[PDB]
Amino acid sequence: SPGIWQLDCTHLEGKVILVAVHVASGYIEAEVIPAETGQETAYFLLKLAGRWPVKTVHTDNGSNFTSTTVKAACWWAGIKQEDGIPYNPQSQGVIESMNKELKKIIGQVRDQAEHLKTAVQMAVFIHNHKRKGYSAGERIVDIIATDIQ
Amino acid sequence: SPGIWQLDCTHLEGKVILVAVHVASGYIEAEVIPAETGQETAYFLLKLAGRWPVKTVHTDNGSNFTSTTVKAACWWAGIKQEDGIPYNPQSQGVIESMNKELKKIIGQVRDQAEHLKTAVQMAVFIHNHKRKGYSAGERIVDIIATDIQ
Ligand SMILES: COc1ccc(CNC(=O)c2ccccc2CN(C)Cc2ccc3c(c2C(=O)O)OC[C@H](CCC(=O)O)O3)cc1
Ligand SMILES: COc1ccc(CNC(=O)c2ccccc2CN(C)Cc2ccc3c(c2C(=O)O)OC[C@H](CCC(=O)O)O3)cc1
Ligand SMILES: [Cl-]
Repeated sequence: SPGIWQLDCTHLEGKVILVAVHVASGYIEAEVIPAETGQETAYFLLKLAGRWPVKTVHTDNGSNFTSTTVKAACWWAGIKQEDGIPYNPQSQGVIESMNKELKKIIGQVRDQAEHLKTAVQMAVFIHNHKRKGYSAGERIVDIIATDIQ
Repeated sequence: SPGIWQLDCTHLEGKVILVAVHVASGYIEAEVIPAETGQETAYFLLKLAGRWPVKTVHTDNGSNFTSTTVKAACWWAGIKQEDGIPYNPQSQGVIESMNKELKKIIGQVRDQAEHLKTAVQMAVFIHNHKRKGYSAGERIVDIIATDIQ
């Protein structure tokens, strides 16, 4: 579970926000892309896996699971690519809630930047630093450090 | 110590590679940009600080130290913006060596992608996972986790 991430794609302002959630901590990375292609998704995962020890990614949809470019990225980065079937129905609700939370934060910062990508990164910052009391950022580091040790 | 980062800018293929190094661990994040403007640098720092607990950034040059956009991002993200004067002359050699290491890795992967940005992210991955025996990625997590506890 320290190495398990879940992809999530949401929409805003006619653009796509691609999110990777670290399941055990709720920590996230996100980017704005024009559309969710296999190439965009592959590049995003390459970035993520160079930054955190990504063992497994539950893809966000069947097209990214199928994509040979995505599978090639997962091969490259040593990632086990898996489906995102919510065998635990709670997975669904957690992601849905996270998307609503993220959109709320983006609205709260939206006027502090011209470009959506800027607001999304501000939203990533606020989400990861929010104490719920540890933050998601604190949680992911402790989880992973415990695993190293 | 756990919160201190150093910016570093290097060039390849007529493009700019912007790097942030976590001083204590040698862990890096990097991006390819067309040119190193205050705005690009500001956006890069906002991204970094949403992802790791960035307390202090030593800027890579005087233009980024001066830039009001960069100062505004550091204000936004709660980052202490500092100069990058190598009061310890070893700082300067470490960065030069890091740039040469990264360019070497980029050369080793260059034929595995059309776009330089892809090769740079592959280089980030290889650099952070390389056991020197712990990796830079292991070290940053352990350093920050020790600080949390
Ligand atoms: C990480 O994924 C992979 C990493 C490595 C491989 C194995 N190598 C090859 O198959 C290969 C080799 C040589 C030339 C072209 C290719 C095929 N390419 C398509 C690889 C590629 C993918 C995503 C990208 C790329 C590029 C690129 O060639 O640079 O460029 C930037 C965009 C940016 C996001 C966007 O613009 O959508 O993401 C496959 C996937
Ligand atoms: C992160 O730094 C800051 C974040 C926030 C502030 C306070 N808010 C404002 O001053 C503000 C408010 C409203 C409209 C425009 C602005 C002024 N902007 C210039 C802010 C901005 C900076 C860098 C960017 C931006 C944008 C943007 O407006 O979205 O957009 C993407 C590019 C991507 C990199 C590149 O393309 O160079 O980086 C300052 C710096
Ligand atoms: Cl954080």
